[PDB]
Amino acid sequence: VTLFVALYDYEAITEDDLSFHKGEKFQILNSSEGDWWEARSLTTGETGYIPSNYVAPVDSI
Amino acid sequence: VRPQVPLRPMTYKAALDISHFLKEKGGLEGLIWSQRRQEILDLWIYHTQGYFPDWQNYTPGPGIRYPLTFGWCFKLVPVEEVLVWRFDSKLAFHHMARELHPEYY
Repeated sequence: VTLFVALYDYEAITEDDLSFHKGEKFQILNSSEGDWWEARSLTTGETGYIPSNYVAPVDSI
Repeated sequence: VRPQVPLRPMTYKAALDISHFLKEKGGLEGLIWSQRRQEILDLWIYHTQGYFPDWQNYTPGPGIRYPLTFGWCFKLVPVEEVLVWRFDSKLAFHHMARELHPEYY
């Protein structure tokens, strides 16, 4: 019910983080606290941690 | 330029993941140490991956310098003080730093 999108590219070094490009969309799996949220890409389908501030609501800008 | 990522605490896993990434890329392996170089690394990592740069430290004293953070698997090796980055998989299984300088823990 709440979808976010890549404002910028990001590329991971750790296997548990999710690499992506700008425009890649995301469903959020874990807003535990860590500003690194768990997310699923709507482009690949893959799941892993991403930096929260790289993504924006599909309702704002 | 893409902006700063959020801060997150280092973990054994992350340390290891990175060790291996930098070995895989080669790059660091066999490069001569320098405060400036190390700062360059610490920056890239802190900005790109959000890990605070207090982790990539090594033991003091003449001879080989062993890493303080468990699972950072690069040591600094004299060559002929004057040191070069050297990878060592054993350092993922052994905390040589703690064995030699347990006063830090």
